[PDB]
Amino acid sequence: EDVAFEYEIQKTQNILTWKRYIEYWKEDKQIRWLYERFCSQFTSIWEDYIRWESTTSRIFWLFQRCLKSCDCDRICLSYLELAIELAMIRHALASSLMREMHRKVWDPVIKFVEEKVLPLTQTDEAELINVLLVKGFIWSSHILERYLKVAPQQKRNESLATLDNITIKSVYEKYLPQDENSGKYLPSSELPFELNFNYLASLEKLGLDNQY
Amino acid sequence: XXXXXXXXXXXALTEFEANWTSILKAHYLADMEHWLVQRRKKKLMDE
Amino acid sequence: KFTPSIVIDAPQYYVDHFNGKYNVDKCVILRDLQLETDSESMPSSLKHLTKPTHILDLTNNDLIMIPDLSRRDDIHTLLLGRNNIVEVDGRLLPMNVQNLTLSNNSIRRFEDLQRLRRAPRTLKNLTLIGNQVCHLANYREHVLRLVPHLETLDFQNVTAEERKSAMSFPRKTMEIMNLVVSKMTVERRNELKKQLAEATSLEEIARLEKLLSG
Repeated sequence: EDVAFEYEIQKTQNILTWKRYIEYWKEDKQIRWLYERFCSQFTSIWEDYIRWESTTSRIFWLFQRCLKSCDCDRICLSYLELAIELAMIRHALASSLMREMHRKVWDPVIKFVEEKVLPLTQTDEAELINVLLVKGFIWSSHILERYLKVAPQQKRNESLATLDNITIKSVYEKYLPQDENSGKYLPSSELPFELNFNYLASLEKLGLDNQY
Repeated sequence: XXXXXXXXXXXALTEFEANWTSILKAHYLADMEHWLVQRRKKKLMDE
Repeated sequence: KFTPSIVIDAPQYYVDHFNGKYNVDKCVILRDLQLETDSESMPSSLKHLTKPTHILDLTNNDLIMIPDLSRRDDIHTLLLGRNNIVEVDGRLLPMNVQNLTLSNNSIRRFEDLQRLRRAPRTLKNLTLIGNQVCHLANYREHVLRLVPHLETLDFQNVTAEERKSAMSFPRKTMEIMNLVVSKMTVERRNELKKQLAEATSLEEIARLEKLLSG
């Protein structure tokens, strides 16, 4: 059978050749090579069909290799980020460089869930006791920091404050008004009180004493 | 929706963080037609 | 494959061969098209064959039987050479056929030809050159026994004593490629061999297959 399929392919017309290749495959290294060659002649739909024929690391590897030479594959990479629930989640975001702005909004579901796990893993008398005892002497932030360049609201900014401290300082500096001659970061009534307290706690955690 | 991220990208210690977070990821044409020519030569060559 | 559409666009013209001067006999050309015998399709296609037809040129196809043209009476000449025919069932030749050609087919035993008994009595000319029953023992003297009143086989005129003796008994495409090589200058053989060794492209294979078949 396959001799006729290969002979037909010599005449080629990419879609007909792909159909003949599928027929030959039905009755997989050679078939994968042929599909890759047809895509090289073309091609994203062929990769999607390859993923459908698959159903796992080799699939995502081929997705990343093809992505370098490249929109549903972005959905596939974001779904892999969902499967990271994990550095490929950031790698998928790097591949989203191609509305135009909707590429950030796929990440906060994973970002909020990561914020649940990592901060959770991290009494009147004892609060003073422990504080007295002390006197004897990061990728998650960057996800939120990238979004908050362009994000719409403070309901996002609430989640950033749960993480870290230099990044939290560094972005809030753009939301705190300057002093007229010192350039000091003053609090504002445009921010709500809890976020001001978070920034205060940032300066306290970094030990930036005079600024605090 | 502001689209101010034009011509820029996301910014390592975060690589080390992601290396630790692996537990967090679990806790939750010419190369063929030549051959065809040779095969056809083989089929013809007997006669 | 044997559609009702390809018989109607079948190229056709008048030819002088049977009378010398006047174009009074009509040929239908169905050659070089790779038609093949379907037991349902074909007899519903050949009922769109034009009338009258005098010469029906079915040469160089993949037929496996005489196509049933039994009831037609216009056709005098019936060319079926270079086809994969097995048996000559004479009842399926046209009523008034005269002149039959079965050269270079796949007929190999005397029980294949045995149904020529039912061919029309007005069949006068036959051709079986290049078959393989052609080579079997005393084949001419056998097939004359089947159709004694015939006038020619393999372009040999049936002489008087032959047909007199007839009454005594009661009492695959690479064929042509070999055929050229069989009939070729030894130096040209030793030149196209080298060319096949020198061969360097698929289109140059196509050119070399022109040379290997004329």
